[PDB]
Amino acid sequence: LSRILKQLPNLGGSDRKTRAMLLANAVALQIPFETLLDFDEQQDKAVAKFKKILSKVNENIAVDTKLAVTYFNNILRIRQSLITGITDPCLVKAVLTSDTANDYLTVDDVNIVSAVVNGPDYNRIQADMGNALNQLIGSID
Amino acid sequence: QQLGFELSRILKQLPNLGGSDRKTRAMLLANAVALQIPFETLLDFDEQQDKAVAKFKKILSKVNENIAVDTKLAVTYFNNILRIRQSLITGITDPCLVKAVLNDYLTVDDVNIVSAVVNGPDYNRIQADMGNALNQLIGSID
Amino acid sequence: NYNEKSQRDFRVVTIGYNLAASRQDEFAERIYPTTVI
Amino acid sequence: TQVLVMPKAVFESYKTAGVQFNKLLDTNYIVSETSVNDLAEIHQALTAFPFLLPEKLDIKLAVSPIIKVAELGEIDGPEQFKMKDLHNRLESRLATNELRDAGNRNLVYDYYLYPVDENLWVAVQQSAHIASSDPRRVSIQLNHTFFDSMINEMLNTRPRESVASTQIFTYYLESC
Amino acid sequence: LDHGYDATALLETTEDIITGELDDHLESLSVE
Repeated sequence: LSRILKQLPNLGGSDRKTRAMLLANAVALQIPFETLLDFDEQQDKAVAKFKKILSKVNENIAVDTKLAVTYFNNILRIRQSLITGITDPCLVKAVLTSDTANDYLTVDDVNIVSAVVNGPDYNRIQADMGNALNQLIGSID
Repeated sequence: QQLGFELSRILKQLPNLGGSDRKTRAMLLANAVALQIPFETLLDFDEQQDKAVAKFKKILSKVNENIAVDTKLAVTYFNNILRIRQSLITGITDPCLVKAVLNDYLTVDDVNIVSAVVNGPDYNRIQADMGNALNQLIGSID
Repeated sequence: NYNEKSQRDFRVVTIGYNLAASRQDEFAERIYPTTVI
Repeated sequence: TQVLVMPKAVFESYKTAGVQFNKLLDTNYIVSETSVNDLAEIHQALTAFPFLLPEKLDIKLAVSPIIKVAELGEIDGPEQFKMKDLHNRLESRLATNELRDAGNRNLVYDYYLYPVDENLWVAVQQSAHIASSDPRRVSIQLNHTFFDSMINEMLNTRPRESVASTQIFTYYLESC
Repeated sequence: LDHGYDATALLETTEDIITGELDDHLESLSVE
């Protein structure tokens, strides 16, 4: 536990904040959200288990447990939006140009995503398609 | 306003260069639709992919009545973007997404830069060590 | 027939021909943008 | 030949995108046309391939791309350090997958053979089936159409009498 | 027509153009 925690470089006063993010991801990776339920029963169970896991932070070095819960709850809500579907260019950009997206895309595919996403008018065009689809996606049999 | 015409009208507004236009045109359709289509709760990924692609191809059939799109390339992009979306809902959520949606200021680049200079583990390797060093705890409890 | 070598039962491959062209070509569309009446 | 196991998701990408299947054994080509996750999943799919190939007929299982990348990262050249960076990404992504799909545990896959030349036997890893009691026998019965596909292809070059003595031929007989 | 054939009413109002440009600029900020 502490062996790997000591691998994180010290950065200002954020030592208690980056590890809070790392822990929130470490738990959220292995507690899935069952698509069958909505965001109340499966959400409360995932959060309850996370808070129970925080009971062992005495073995850790620098974990801000109040922020770690904040990060964990943000992960679940972000997953809810992704399940339902996202169009907001401010979040679509964040997904398309990300550490996960660079592992599923090839080098050439990323170069293309970086050409569209970083266009001077991307946010406007992406928003317009979001409405064009949100209003009419159901028309497609 | 048929969806094929509205999407085509919007795509016409992308800047043009030359033949590279079909790669960026296809990518944008893949991005918008792969992320916009809602997932059905009763399906697993295998079935959700088959259903989402069936609709995506039907959308291209309507778009290709107005603006030319390479069908095979657009599907290639669609499947890649859809898999990313599926991974995020079942898998690890990037901290840039928690940061983007939610006092969050110091970013990942900031620690990956230091790790690169000292030639040590980066954020993603540390994240992998975290979960691994946590595997036993989560599996043991419920 | 000492040598029985295939002469007629060849593999038949069909070349596709149907196309779904997009109204007027992109060349004409950029010059004469389509308005639906 | 050399069997290269890849998930259906990766195979369909190769076919849809139009990636030359011939050059998937050449590390320098597959890494350019293959994502980091796809390369990691190919490694995982190779390590989940239950069947022993007929080594007596010079049929080998492919070395996973991660090993090939790791080896090139240690060999002097103009791309060595880029290949080292790729290796590190593959290890982190592989560990991330292993921590997520560890729950899979007791299941076996259907495989589909897509022959590519005489030096590459693409083996597509398709739908999973749940198998806890005697999964070895369940895997054999499920992959009937995989065993006969392998037999059909190796009988194109190998002598029939030699193929008949392989475990792949036996597995076909055990299935039906 | 929309309003009417009187050529004076067909002319677009400058004050409405200024308001429209302000509304379009603010809409873009909401999207971005």
